[PDB]
Amino acid sequence: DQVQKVDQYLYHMRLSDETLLEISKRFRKEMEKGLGATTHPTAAVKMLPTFVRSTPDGTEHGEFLALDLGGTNFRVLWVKVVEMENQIYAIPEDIMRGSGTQLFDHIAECLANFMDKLQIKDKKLPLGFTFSFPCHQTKLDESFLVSWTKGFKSSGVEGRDVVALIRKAIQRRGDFDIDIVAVVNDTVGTMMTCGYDDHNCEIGLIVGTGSNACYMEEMRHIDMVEGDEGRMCINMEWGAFGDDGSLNDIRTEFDQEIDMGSLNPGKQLFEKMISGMYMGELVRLILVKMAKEELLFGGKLSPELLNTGRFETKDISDIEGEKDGIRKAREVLMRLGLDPTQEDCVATHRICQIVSTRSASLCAATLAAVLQRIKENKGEERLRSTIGVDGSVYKKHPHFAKRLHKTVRRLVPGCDVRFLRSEDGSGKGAAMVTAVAYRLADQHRARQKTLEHLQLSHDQLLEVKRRMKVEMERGLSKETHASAPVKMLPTYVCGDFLALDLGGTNFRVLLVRVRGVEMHNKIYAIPQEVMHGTGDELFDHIVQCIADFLEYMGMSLPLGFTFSFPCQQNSLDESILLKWTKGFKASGCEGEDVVTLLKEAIHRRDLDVVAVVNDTVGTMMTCGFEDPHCEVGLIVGTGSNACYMEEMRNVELVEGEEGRMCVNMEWGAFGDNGCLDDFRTEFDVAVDELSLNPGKQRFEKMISGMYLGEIVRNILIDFTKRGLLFRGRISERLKTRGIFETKFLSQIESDCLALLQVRAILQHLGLESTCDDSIIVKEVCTVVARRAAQLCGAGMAAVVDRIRENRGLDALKVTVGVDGTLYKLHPHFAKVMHETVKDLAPKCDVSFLQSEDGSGKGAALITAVACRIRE
Amino acid sequence: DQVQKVDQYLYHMRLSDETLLEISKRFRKEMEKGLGATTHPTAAVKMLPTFVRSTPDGTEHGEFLALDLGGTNFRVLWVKVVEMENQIYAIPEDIMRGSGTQLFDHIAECLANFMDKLQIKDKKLPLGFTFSFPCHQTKLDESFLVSWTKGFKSSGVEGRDVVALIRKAIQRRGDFDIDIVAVVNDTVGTMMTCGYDDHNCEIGLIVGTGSNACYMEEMRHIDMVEGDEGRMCINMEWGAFGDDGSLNDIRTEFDQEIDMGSLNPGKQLFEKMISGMYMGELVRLILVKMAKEELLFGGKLSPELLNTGRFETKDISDIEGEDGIRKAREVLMRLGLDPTQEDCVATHRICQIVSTRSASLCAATLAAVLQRIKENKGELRSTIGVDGSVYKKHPHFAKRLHKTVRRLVPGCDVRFLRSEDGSGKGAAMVTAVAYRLADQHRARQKTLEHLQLSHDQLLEVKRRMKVEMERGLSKETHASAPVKMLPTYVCGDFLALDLGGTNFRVLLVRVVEMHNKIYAIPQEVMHGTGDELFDHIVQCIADFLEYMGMKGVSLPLGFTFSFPCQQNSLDESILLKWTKGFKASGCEGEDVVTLLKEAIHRRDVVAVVNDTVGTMMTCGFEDPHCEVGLIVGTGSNACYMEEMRNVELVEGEEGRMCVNMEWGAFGDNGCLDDFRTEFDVAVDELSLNPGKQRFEKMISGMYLGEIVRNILIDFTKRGLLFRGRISERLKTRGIFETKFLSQIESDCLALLQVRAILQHLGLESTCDDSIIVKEVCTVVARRAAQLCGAGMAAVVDRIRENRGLDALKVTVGVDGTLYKLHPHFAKVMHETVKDLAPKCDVSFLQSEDGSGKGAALITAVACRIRE
Ligand SMILES: O=P(O)(O)OC[C@H]1O[C@@H](O)[C@H](O)[C@@H](O)[C@@H]1O
Ligand SMILES: O=P(O)(O)OC[C@H]1O[C@@H](O)[C@H](O)[C@@H](O)[C@@H]1O
Ligand SMILES: O=P(O)(O)OC[C@H]1O[C@@H](O)[C@H](O)[C@@H](O)[C@@H]1O
Ligand SMILES: O=P(O)(O)OC[C@H]1O[C@@H](O)[C@H](O)[C@@H](O)[C@@H]1O
Ligand SMILES: OC[C@H]1O[C@H](O)[C@H](O)[C@@H](O)[C@@H]1O
Ligand SMILES: OC[C@H]1O[C@H](O)[C@H](O)[C@@H](O)[C@@H]1O
Ligand SMILES: OC[C@H]1O[C@H](O)[C@H](O)[C@@H](O)[C@@H]1O
Ligand SMILES: OC[C@H]1O[C@H](O)[C@H](O)[C@@H](O)[C@@H]1O
Repeated sequence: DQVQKVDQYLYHMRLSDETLLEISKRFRKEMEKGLGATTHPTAAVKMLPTFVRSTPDGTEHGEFLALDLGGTNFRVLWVKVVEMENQIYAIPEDIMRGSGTQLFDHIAECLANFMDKLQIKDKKLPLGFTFSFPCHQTKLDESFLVSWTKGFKSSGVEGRDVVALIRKAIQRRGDFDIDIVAVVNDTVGTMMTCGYDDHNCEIGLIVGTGSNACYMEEMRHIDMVEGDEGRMCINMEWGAFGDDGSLNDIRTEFDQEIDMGSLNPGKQLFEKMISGMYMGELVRLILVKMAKEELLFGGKLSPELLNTGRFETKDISDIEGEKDGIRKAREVLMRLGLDPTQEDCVATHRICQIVSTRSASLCAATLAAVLQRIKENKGEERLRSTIGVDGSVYKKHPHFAKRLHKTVRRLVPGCDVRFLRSEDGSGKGAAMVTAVAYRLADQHRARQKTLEHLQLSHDQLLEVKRRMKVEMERGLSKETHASAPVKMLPTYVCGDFLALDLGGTNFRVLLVRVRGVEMHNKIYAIPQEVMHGTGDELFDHIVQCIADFLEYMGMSLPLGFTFSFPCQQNSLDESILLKWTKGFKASGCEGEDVVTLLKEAIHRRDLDVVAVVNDTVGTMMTCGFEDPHCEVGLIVGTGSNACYMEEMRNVELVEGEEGRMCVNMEWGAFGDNGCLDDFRTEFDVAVDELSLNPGKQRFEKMISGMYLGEIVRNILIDFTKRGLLFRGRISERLKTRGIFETKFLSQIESDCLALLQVRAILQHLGLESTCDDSIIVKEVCTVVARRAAQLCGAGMAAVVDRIRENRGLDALKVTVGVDGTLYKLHPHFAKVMHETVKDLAPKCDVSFLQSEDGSGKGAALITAVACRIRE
Repeated sequence: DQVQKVDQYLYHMRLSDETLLEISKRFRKEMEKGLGATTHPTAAVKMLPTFVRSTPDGTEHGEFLALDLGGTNFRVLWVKVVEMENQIYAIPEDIMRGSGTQLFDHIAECLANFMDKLQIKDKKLPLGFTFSFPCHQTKLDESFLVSWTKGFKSSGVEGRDVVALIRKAIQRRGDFDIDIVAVVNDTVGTMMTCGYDDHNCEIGLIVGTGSNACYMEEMRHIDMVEGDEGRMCINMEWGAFGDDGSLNDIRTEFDQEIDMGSLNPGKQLFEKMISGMYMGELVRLILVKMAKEELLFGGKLSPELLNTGRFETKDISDIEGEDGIRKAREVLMRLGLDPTQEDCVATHRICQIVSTRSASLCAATLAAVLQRIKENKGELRSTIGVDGSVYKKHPHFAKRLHKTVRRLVPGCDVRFLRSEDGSGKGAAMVTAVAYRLADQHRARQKTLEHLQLSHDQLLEVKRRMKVEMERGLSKETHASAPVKMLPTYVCGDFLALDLGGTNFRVLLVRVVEMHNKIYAIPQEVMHGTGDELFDHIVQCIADFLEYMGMKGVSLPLGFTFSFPCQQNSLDESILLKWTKGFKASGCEGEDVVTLLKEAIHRRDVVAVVNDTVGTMMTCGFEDPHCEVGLIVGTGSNACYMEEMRNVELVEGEEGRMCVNMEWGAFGDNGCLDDFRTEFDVAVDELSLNPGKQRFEKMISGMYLGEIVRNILIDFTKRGLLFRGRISERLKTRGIFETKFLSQIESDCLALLQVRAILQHLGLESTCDDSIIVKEVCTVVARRAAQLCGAGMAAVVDRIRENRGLDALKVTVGVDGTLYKLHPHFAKVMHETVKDLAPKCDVSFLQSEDGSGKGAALITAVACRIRE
């Protein structure tokens, strides 16, 4: 009778499965639009990342404060991991629509109140803050309010970080303090409260003052967060669906008018059709219109019926739920100053049903789109999913839940789906999220506490420079030379040619035609066998290489031998190998004169071995050919070392106090006496002790390409076994030596790269790493290479200020010729070191010329000098 | 039958289609590795963008110089559109391998000389620079050398912009100058010289000193370039295929030894198996091994044979193409050998195997290129442009390739087109385009310069406002004045109305508690009659009281009426003119209180205030120093507290009165026409109120988008945007709403996002289109902000001078959707006020509650007067 004419009147608020399924297809399209990098800014449904990546583990423990803000009751809670305590606090409408300062002032006063009450005012606890509004966050411990919704409207919060505003409020008091703050939306918090009981909970649903839902989406579909691994909770903010007009064929004149009367007009239009803040008024407006048209109350209207907000959603609930539902309808209408007729009262009851059945069916529509998406993500033929729910409408309306459960299960019949009702509220799930924020905060702090040991301050680097300086004196003084770590070895450096370059990445033989300088070469591999074997086999091979090269070259010539190891030179052509370094370990060579060994090996098969030089010395000469001022050699490659022009007065191991001689410092051994043990870490010790030459080349082991990877690797390994990286499992391939080679350290730290890019390279090296594992590894490397650069820089600082003090000069212009694969591949080493020298040696103007022709050119030039000498 | 003894020994050098197919599957994977943003950094095949989006067009014309560098012959050319003239110049081996400076001086010299040859030295011509090496570029007119390859090794060039280096070379001369330089790989130039002849040319191949190919790829697959519209030529740099060891089961021990003796060890590993620089030496290394194992020449080995580079690629070519075996004898003999007729048979076969693997390796990677182009299109009729010594000169290389590849990709109609003019022709074509783009950009900039105002220009606008402010305040001049300086007569529970902004509101203000409801004003009413409008207004007022639960109760009402009104008192205001979009009949010239009262009769108006004035008061409720009101929304206007002795239209010289400036009409006497552009004129002349509100029309949110749109239309029809296509949607008034203008200019948006916003508006845009649109909006909103600042600067300095102060501290209350939505307007105006009015310390307070609050507060101070 009345029932069937209300249904014809409100025909367009009674929604078929056909239109419901259409609505959910549109919503789906809005989900994708919101998640896409390029369409997201134009998206009504914002699909906001939350950085909640999982439901609880069960490993969460701790004591927490919480706040629950945005629903019908503002609540301050205390949670232990579950023991909970809470108290509801009132927020006056004038504060709800006052200044942010006022708002957060209030929250902070309430919080203080509660801490006193529980007697914890002096504890500094972490805080799980449920903030039921759309927020921009790039991590758990921040959230920038995008927009207020519902009945909030404080000036100056929108665009600001609610964690900062609340801290600032607290610190305007001094009363108390808090630790880390994690911020979750209420949908997220509710998912987390429920997933605490059923870890399969993947959706969070709120039907209360407003309506919204989050869900767990695949990271590969979340364009706005770098990463493709696993899932992350997306707060959809679905209340703003249709804010672009997408549901105008669904919206009626009554929704339009609710909108015209709203605090946030134009906005949250889907919500305005569903949520409890709006439902009662929707029904007041349907009644008012019907009464103006003379279809109810015989065309009469009280002023209470016309007065906004007078018909409550509580009244919808009550009317639809009381056993005398007609009598309850009558009771409400009489509080509105009417005398309705049994007929009127059946119409009123029926509008309540129509209004609230649409609310349930709209949610069903969009929920059905989210379940379909989740079904496609899992790949599975029919799906299993748990939705966690809170809110006054779902909890208190007598039928909403049922209608929702039914409508959904019909719209998606290939779904198995359990609805869990939240009993404890969002604060619990918000404590679970802060469990993790805290953990992550703590692990980070632990990682940088370790990496702080590998960071040196200006003053530590002045001290490293000073120590280098007293070690330089020690090895130059003949009185102390035998006992010195830094040997400061006299080099005796004061046509067509052959050259050898032995001891870096490549062994080359070279033809160096001087007239300018024309250079040829061939690289010759030295097999692991020969390299591990006897002096005879090595030099046999060297000679075999020379012979091949002469044929290759279509050709007996004078020879400059670049031999990049510590040698005692008694003259330019007698060099005795003190010890092998780097990776060389051939027998019957140390303590022998390598020219003899070479000559012996040539006899077996002749040539004119005129000079033997270190790579530093060869590189200095290659570079000084371009530049009068080049007085120093530096190598930063496989090993590291430096030579420079010392004064003969200071070179006590060579008779003569006039003129100059180049000194090969062999600085890699700096620290072999203990003189750097306060700067050395447990990782430097591990690299040293597990090396071929333990207790030796300690400086170089902190600097050079052969060793950094191993500093890094030993660190990464330490972190993982402390649970701070790689989910705590030590890949048997991280147990593997030498994986972190100069190329894959210089790449990882390139700053033209983005993070997935860096992740690409780590992936590519055969270590399986998340974007989180990869920012760590990248920092561990940046740190190890920065220290290397700076130590090298402090060593060099020592060298330039020495040359300057040796000449009594007040300032020094000088060039340093440089080579080595680390120096020339690594994005920052070169600059960090040049910067370090600039800071630590102010009275020196050092220029670093990178060698483009290798040591073999400069070796050719000292041989050519030696030759002209002996003629 | 050495022929079969050779094949079993050189077995891993004879490639079955099974291993060519694998190679191509691998190469396709490396193609996708290099194109992908996350994997590009570590891709061995770099897949480098060239910024060539198209083969020639017939639209190319001009006189270009050209350089051709990195092949066997360095050339300088002159191209006119085709007439060509060229000269080859030697680059010595010590210069090729000397220093950057030295290499570039030499190129500068040879250029200078060529210009003397052709007598064309006075000229400043653009130049197409074919530079045959891997280069990073983000535009046609730059190229940063990634790495030397082949025989080059000049220091101080890797990492630098070869256009910058060549420029420093020429100015170190002074001898001459050049215009715009565009740089292309030689694959790209070779694709482009053939594309002039055949416009279906989509690949560019080079098999010569080195080997490399480029192709037209879909922009949607080029992650490394922002955009997905159309295509772009990608310089694959496939010579480096295998550099990460991805071909180490194909590569042999000879390929390894070639690499150990090369200038660039470990790089260009795929090239080293193919190209001419390497093929002769490859064959020599095979002869030298076989001889050593006593398999040829009875193991008797000459020094020539053992000497690097004595077996040339010309020797391979000659042998395969002349009696194969008498030519091999002759060559082997020249290398000091004494060959049997069997040795001569091996040698000739070795040559075949090595030159056939070369062609086959190319076919395999080229197969994959064609499959990819197939998929892109959706079906395959492609032309390949080719060049390089090995292809041009060697007898069977081309045919081996055409066969191997046409066999490898069966569903394909692939014309191979040999280039006879060389890269320079196609590089001049690309340069034609670079020049054009430079020119179009220069035209656009020149236009927008008209909307950019200097500090001095803005001081002049401030000054001119100052004089119109005086003009309007004075009784002797006020009837002439465009800036009207209207006296406002501003010195429990209330109603308010808020009319003339984006939303019409009725309010209940409880003295502060505020409620409101928006009511729509349909087009019927908007362009209807005064009677219908006020009837509507009164229907809404009546609705509101019911809604607010006080039906028919008579409250004192504050009417915010956002139009120029002569106020004879607070409760008597005569509408001078409609502005913005209002147009109801029989209203202008009438007392809006009377028209209100009348429509009430058909079913207590204490005060009528402008929105600037209500906003001044809404804001002053919380800040004593707020004595100015500003609106930048649909329109723009300001009001402020004047000294009664300055207000000549009101008798009295004591105290202060608010003056509603109605500054939107500044310029209606012609006083800004030197700052007004053709697009301002157009916006005015197609407005409802032509000739009126001219200042406002350069500032406010109803108009700014129409100025933008007009600039975009002018650019478009001038060929400078949207491919000169005037999208029909572009012709739709009002599309550039304030929310979109604000969004477009956000510093958060990547460019693909800006573009996405425009396609949402309904405008088809390339990323390059979006660059231009964002800038035009940026320039227009910046001028708007700045003009507003010049205006406010006048007003605040005025309040100071009026009180003989030397420093003023003052708040401005502000409202309007442009002011509050736009990312930079607020800031840019505040800055401008700061710069133009330095003796004043101006704070701007944003109204949170709308004009209605202020209007109700004025009313409450009215209701006080009369008690
Ligand atoms: O608006 P209502 O009915 O209070 O429902 C939503 C609220 O429900 C509460 O149970 C939760 O703790 C809140 O986080 C949530 O916002
Ligand atoms: O150890 P690396 O990386 O190969 O670099 C150092 C070597 O670099 C080469 O460039 C020099 O020619 C060698 O003399 C030197 O030993
Ligand atoms: O290296 P080659 O054999 O000269 O072949 C490739 C060259 O061929 C020429 O014809 C082109 O004009 C050059 O741009 C290109 O470098
Ligand atoms: O034209 P807009 O953008 O709506 O802004 C101006 C309007 O802003 C409203 O907020 C004010 O209350 C009105 O009085 C004013 O006219
Ligand atoms: O409180 C329930 C929902 O209300 C509104 O939709 C809010 O904007 C949203 O953040 C929240 O989840
Ligand atoms: O390769 C550079 C350096 O490596 C090692 O440290 C050698 O000991 C040293 O002599 C050499 O200069
Ligand atoms: O000249 C042919 C090719 O030679 C080398 O491979 C260059 O790296 C490449 O850029 C060029 O196209
Ligand atoms: O709304 C702001 C301004 O818009 C228009 O310029 C009106 O002329 C003016 O009265 C108003 O203050």
